[PDB]
Amino acid sequence: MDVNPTLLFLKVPAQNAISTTFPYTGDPPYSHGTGTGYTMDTVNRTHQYSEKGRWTTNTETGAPQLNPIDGPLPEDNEPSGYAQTDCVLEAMAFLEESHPGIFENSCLETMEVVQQTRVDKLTQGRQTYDWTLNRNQPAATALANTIEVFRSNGLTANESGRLIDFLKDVMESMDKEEMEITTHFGKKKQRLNKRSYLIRALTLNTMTKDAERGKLKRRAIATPGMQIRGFVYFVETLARSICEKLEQSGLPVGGNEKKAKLANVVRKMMTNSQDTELSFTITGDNTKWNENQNPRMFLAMITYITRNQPEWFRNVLSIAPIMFSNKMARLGKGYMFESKSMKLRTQIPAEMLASIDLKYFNDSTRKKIEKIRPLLIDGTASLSPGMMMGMFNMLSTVLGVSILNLGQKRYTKTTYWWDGLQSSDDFALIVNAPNHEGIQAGVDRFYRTCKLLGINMSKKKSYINRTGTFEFTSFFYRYGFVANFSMELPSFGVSGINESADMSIGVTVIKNNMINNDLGPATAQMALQLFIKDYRYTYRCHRGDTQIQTRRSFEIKKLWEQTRSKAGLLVSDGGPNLYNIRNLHIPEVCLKWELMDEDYQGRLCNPLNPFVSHKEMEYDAVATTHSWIPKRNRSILNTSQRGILEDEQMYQKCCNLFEKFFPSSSYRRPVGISSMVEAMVSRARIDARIDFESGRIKKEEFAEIMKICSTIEELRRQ
Amino acid sequence: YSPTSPSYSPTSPSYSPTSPSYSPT
Amino acid sequence: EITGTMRRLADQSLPPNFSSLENFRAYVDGFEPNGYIEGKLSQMSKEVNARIEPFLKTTPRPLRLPDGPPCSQRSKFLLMDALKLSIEDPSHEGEGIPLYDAIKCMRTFFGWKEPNVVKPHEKGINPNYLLAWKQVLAELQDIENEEKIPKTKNMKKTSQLKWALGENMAPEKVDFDDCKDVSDLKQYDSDEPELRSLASWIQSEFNKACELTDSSWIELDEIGEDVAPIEHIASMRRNYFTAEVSHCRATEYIMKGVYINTALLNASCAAMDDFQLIPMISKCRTKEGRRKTNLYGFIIKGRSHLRNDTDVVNFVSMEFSLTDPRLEPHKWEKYCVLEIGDMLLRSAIGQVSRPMFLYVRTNGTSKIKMKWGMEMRRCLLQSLQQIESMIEAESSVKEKDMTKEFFENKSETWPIGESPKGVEEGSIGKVCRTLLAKSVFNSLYASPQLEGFSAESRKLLLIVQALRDNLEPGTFDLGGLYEAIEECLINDPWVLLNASWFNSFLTHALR
Amino acid sequence: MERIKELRDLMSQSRTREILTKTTVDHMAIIKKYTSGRQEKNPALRMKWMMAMKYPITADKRIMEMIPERNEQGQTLWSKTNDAGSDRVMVSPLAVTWWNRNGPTTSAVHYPKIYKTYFEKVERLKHGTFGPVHFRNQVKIRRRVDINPGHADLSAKEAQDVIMEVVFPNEVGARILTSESQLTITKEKKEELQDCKISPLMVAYMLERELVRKTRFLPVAGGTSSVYIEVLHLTQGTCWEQMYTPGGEVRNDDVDQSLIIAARNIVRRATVSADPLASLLEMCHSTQIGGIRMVDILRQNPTEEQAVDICKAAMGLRISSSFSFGGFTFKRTSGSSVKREEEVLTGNLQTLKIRVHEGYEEFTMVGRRATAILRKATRRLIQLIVSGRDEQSIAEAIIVAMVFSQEDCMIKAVRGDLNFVNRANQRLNPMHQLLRHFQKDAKVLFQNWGIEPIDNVMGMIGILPDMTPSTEMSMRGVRVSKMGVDEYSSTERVVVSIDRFLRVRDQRGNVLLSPEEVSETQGTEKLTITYSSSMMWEVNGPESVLVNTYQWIIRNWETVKIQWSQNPTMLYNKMEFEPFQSLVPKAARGQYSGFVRTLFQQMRDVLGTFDTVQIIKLLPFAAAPPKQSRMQFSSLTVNVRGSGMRILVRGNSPVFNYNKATKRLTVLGKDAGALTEDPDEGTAGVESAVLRGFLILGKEDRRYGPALSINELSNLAKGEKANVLIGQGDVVLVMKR
RNA sequence: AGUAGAAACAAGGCC
RNA sequence: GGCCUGCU
Repeated sequence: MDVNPTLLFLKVPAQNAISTTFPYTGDPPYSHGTGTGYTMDTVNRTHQYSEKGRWTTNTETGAPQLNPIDGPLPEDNEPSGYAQTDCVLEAMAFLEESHPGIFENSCLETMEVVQQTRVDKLTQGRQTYDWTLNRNQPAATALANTIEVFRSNGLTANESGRLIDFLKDVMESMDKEEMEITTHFGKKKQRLNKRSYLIRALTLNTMTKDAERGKLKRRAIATPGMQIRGFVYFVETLARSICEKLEQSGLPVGGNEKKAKLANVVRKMMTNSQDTELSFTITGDNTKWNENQNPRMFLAMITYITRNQPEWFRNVLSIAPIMFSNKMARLGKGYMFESKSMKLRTQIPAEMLASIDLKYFNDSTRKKIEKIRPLLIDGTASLSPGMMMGMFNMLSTVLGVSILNLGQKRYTKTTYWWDGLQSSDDFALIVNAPNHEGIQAGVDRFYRTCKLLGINMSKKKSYINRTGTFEFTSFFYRYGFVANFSMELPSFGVSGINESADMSIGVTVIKNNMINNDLGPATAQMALQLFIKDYRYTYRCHRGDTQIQTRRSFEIKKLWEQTRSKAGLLVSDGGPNLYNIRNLHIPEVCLKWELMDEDYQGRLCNPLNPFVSHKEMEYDAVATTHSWIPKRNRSILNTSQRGILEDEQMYQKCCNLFEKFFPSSSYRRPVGISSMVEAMVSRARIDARIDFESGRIKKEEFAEIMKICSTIEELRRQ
Repeated sequence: YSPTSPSYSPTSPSYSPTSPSYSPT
Repeated sequence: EITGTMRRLADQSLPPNFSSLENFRAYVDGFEPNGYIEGKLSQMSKEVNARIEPFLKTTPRPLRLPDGPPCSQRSKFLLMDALKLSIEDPSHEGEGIPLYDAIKCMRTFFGWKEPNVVKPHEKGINPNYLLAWKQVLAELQDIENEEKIPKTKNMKKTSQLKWALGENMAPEKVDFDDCKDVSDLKQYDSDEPELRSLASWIQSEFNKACELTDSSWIELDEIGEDVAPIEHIASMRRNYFTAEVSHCRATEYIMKGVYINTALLNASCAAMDDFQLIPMISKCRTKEGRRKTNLYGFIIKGRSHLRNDTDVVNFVSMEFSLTDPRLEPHKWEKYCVLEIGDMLLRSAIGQVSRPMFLYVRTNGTSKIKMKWGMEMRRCLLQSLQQIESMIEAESSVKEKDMTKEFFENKSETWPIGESPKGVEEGSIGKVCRTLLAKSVFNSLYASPQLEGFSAESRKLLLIVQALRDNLEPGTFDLGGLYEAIEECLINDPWVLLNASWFNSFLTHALR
Repeated sequence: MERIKELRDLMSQSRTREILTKTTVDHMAIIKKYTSGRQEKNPALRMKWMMAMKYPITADKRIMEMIPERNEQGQTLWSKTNDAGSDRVMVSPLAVTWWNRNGPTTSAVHYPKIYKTYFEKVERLKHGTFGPVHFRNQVKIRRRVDINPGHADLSAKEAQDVIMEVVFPNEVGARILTSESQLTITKEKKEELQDCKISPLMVAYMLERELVRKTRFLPVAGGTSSVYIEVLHLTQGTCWEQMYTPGGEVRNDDVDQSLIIAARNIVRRATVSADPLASLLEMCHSTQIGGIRMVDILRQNPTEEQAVDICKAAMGLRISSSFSFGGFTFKRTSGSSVKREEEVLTGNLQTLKIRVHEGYEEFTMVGRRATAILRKATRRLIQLIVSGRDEQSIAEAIIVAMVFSQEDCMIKAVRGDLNFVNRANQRLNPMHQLLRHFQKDAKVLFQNWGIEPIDNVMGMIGILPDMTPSTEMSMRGVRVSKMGVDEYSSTERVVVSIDRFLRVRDQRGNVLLSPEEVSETQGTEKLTITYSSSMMWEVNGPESVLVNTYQWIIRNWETVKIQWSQNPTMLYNKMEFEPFQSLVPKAARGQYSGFVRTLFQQMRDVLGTFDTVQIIKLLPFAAAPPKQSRMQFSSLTVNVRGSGMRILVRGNSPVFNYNKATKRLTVLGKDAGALTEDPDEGTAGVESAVLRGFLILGKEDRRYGPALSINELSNLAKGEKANVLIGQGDVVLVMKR
């Protein structure tokens, strides 16, 4: 017998045993080098789905740009980026008519948000490209550098603390005659003329995407600069506000709410239909979603949403698509060469691709360079006619929801009609009709309308079958959603934060999978045992009874011997495991409280210990000595950016002192626009005053503190 | 519970190729 | 407000026929729907359509497997041909010094001969492999003669290990200013992987990786005492599962992989500049409960200055085996088999005296492959969750637990495997073992091709299932789906085997 | 004081002064998060690869002086090398374990207070009681629930303001609390923290966690009470299910909500039942909620609800009054009335006989989501005021009042097929059928009622047919209002009769309840509904064989209690314990028998020891022939579904639990008789029938050493006291004989 | 050689 | 040979 797992589907319906076909147990494919081979391909393809568009030449950045909007209607099924503005506005207007007052309320909420938001919100972000070093720096570091340069160069309106003030600074910067920065290499002053700074503000940094499941070919993902971050934030806020009010938009909610919405839609469509009507669920998928959402359509949507709103709000919302329409996509790391005969290798920056000869490359990269060269300007390529990756998923989902709404049988004016649920890049459409040709006509109408709006259905990944069985972004549905457990498999291992955090996170993951993904009792117990085994093997915290020999075993054994109630030690200190199917919701240290020795209990959770980091998926945690934090890579030391570490040290010292002065700074972010020294001195003076008025402080101490504050103020004023 | 695969062939193979005996034991 | 450069950019970010942002806003504000969509639909070409092509029992066709030289083994350790020099030892899991355990196991087989090559590498310097094995054996003798056994042993940097582990191989890094006129300067070779065809050995390996052994390869720790009745039912069912899965050989492969990757990671994170010597070890309980420790072979980690999570640490892997390479030579393409000894095993006939072989090869693994090999124990979770789902689904219909009769009565069986007589049914135990073996092989032979094929074939599998449920499926472009699926099958043995299984399933289904 | 000294020292330098002066308070967040080290993309890989190195942990500088350089063996615990961008030094986990085994001690007595939510969770779990596990399909509907067991009913922003005021009085800012409830909770918290030595940040975090309410989307089916949702992973499965009763704040609100929903469901099912009275009685006697039986709560908690009152009356206990109509609760307050047995026609020309009432009368309507007050006369409405919450609530109240008025303006509005027969072919009440017809929409009743003038007194708002207030002309008699509550809560529970089809009646002859009033809404229970019914004993399940056996010995306790003492061998060799013995496995029958007989014998020997539960529990195991033995048992297995249900010698179990409050015994979720109070019950804390050759003197004491275990007690000897851990993790003292 | 697959590793920077 | 880095 030749065992054949796939033959199991002759009996088990595919949906039920669908977890078998998810190879999520092996290392995901990882990009092994430079993302400059995929970025050029993305640029070329984006310019190839819109070549019939209207070329032009931007008069500020001085780079060619493509304008496909209102282009010739597509004549073949191939992807087309020729969105029609009239059709987009019709979709939006019908969406507003079907949902009266959606845009007005969304604009009100966003006006409140934009008037209220602070500059600190830009720190809560992932890697961003900071335009002052031409590298990728964390969000906070990039924001700090940008604010430093703005203050140095005369822009200071962001000191008010509101985000919109920083945006005003950003806009006023682009008009500055010549910016200058003081980057190190002892430091030099590099001056950027108007055009250079403008091109650097609009530039996008592109890096290859890593750890992608379900694709054979690597993609490219881009991260926006720091000037475009705030406008994108406001636009995303508006789009989320709009989507939260749409029953057919699944993007702004979690998995379970997606399940609820999709089940509701299926029940509404299939059940309400009479016996004679047919039904058909299209589990489709859009192809080249990003390479066709032209930002000018986003500007049209933003202008139609913000009708009858204050001009300032309209402008601050519209600035984002205006900046994205002129974006330049920084190529990337640049290719690398080798010499088999001479036995050496060289690295060429991506900047010199415009000037380097084509005698080095392959037969494909040579064509890619030959085709991308016209668009290059100062080491970056114009990428006007498309997006790079998301950054507007909410608004794109709004567009998808509008096109889904456009077939409510009030706009179809025909027997057939459709609806469904839209999540950016993924849709499920449910057609109805009185005969099969009706379904055919409905599908054709939907496809053509989507093509007009500039979004293409993928015909090689979509099938239409009688309602019931269907799929949606990996939530398979067979007369009721079936839980596939292979998607959440990667979460079971030790997360890797620290000991207590790892224990809490693992037990919480097991509990959640028992709740949602229908993990059985016995399987939950085996997952618990395997997690404990992995956790012990990773943290060297074996049970103590064992004769394991490791770098940490000696004093784990010593502590085990010392203790009296050995059944109370934390699993991190070699204690027994006491979890089961009924204790998964109780944090470990709270679980063994009754069984703990007084001495060990006191030593364990001692605030004086130097390991707790004063805190930092929602995993229920308890402060304990096992909450230490891991080190950092320390790889900067070799580079020329050694001085940044001194900046970090000084900033931490100052912020710790401020924390000392203002107790609430740690809990709630400190607001205000008074310099730090002035705030500290004022607080000290008022504290001394109130203490002397009624308290411990006496006249001598009051005089000493007041004179110290006076000399501090004198030192400040110098 | 002791697993018992009908294709067991516990006497079919003269010796397990991977885990033999070699040693006098 | 918007002024200056921002306004001059905004005036250039409008549909083609508009000139200024203010005019565009005035147009949009005065916009009112007047049947533009319905007017452009008719104007659009009628060639743009979404014709539904019905999917019928005859529509699907077998996948087009590639053609080329047969594929060869690529796993980091021999799976089917893995000898074990064992010695009874009352120790658990990690107890004991691996070097001492390895030398003790080596001191049990007395048939060592003078090694010689019996299947050269066809691309290497095989004498180097022979000298590497000689050096490893001499080094084991050396450590044995010493008073104390060091925790880890660093091999001497000789020419043989230097070549086998690829030292000084990397071209020297240089700036482009001077290395510009070099005649042979090119771009790094980046071409499609060489095509290779499906061999017969992978099916046999997957067959052997589902049988029930006579040992216990996994021994899990205790769990909190059970109180609630659910805990008792779960404990009974878990006893069943851990009995039906601890004896599978796929679990032996799991433990081998976990140990090898853990040892390699720990050794490469500490001795980043010396050639260590990491013997392979695995421990199990015999049928009578006696503990054992096993020794498959040895690993010799090379210089391992890993920076990115894709770099390569070369380790020459020396493994014992009893299978003569001159039976499936197309499978041992990258090894350098040697003949080291002559065992005298006892069988149903008694003494047989087969020769023993050493499968030496170079190899490499990155810092991400090592992590995902250390995390290989999730295969058990995947397979057991599937089995639990099936058992609970059946037991829901009949208001009582069904696990006992499922595992013992040899009750309702599932179609697993394919024999000349047709499809052969298998009990729930064999289904569990087969799913576990599938997960283990997914972990061992992971690659991009597997991901792409898995997705593009799940699509077609769902289409076929919809057909088999009389749901009247329909596809817009099936040929494109088939072309996407066939693009993933290039040279990976596991992906080719999966495609073969899918063809067999399509044959049996729809018929 | 030292704060300003440190500030002066810091500003003394140039770079520190520059950063101090240039940066404003707003940029503090940016400066705090300013760091070069980026976040980990793959935390698991980095952690697995980091613990291999030496010194993979960073600790404050104080480690330098608080922990030695090396431990006893000589393994470095910390290294003077500094971290990347901080003064923190690098240490190895050896340092953490060295702290744990040798670090400075402390009094952690305040730790339970700071983390009070988690310890309250453990407290609930420890005192919880389990029940039988049922295999049955679960309709896992997805809805939003509350995951915080003790949410204090505050928004996130309001909770943050309360925390800041409580822990940071000066930093509260411009915000001032408004709701009196906020002030009350603030005072309650402030009184209990008048002197707390833990850091303010920890107190603030604790208050935030235990005040803010959290909601998550879960696939729950049965429960939704925050206490039940906490253990959702234990009482809900794809096919299996379990009854769980959390050991916590059995709040009257949750109990009464569960009672109301259970009453609704039982009434709805009884409506279709062939014999609703008998079936309802048996099912009420055959079900419980939250571990407490329905009868106990019903006789205990007074709760006004149509279904609840129906259950109360069904048992024959004291029953309420204040007749109800259309799901609303009417209380007359003036006037007499007599029926007339008259005949009339409709607008659809259908003829019908009805009973119209006499006299002028006022009524006090009550309901679930509305309220009203009515004055009327014979066939004629006089006035109607309404107090609904939503507009459709006022519409419901108004249509109910119009139907109650019996006016011809309503009779000449009935249009369509309204057949007064039920699914069971039972003629239906006319009033309820009209009231159900006018609940789709009562447009015709509005355009056919009439119009009158108004004095425009009080500035009252006008009525709406279809949302059109008319402040000078309006419906006749009908008014608009919005009270807070009805006149008063009624004061009299009446006596009643019931027909077979559950048509409740009063002493006079009027109608009081019916299966058509049971609102209809399908709510979700808070506490698990132990709707025992199909959950049964087949024709003879354990709920039969076993559950029943215990019931027999309960009923015959009066002669078993004295046969147990004199001639007990004729009680064990009895024809009633033979079906039980077929379940005990054949290998462990005589061992159990010898064990139990020695238990009972030494329970007879020493005086002052008598527990009726032990005798009632362990007798079916002493039936068998006795095989002697030397070992001991913590439980006793009985084969129920090829599964060994364990009956615990010491204490209660999910299979055998005796409530000490209501004195009921409970087998497998089925009542098995009330148990009576023997005056010779030794209430001395001693238990002579748990261990074989040992007594149990009481609770633990730390003098006689650590807790020995059950299977290591033969080491002891004569008179050797000791400690033993047995039962559900409980330590006790024992003494040999 | 080897890992690996549309581009890389098979050590890198500085004195 | 010495220093420094193992996501910069």
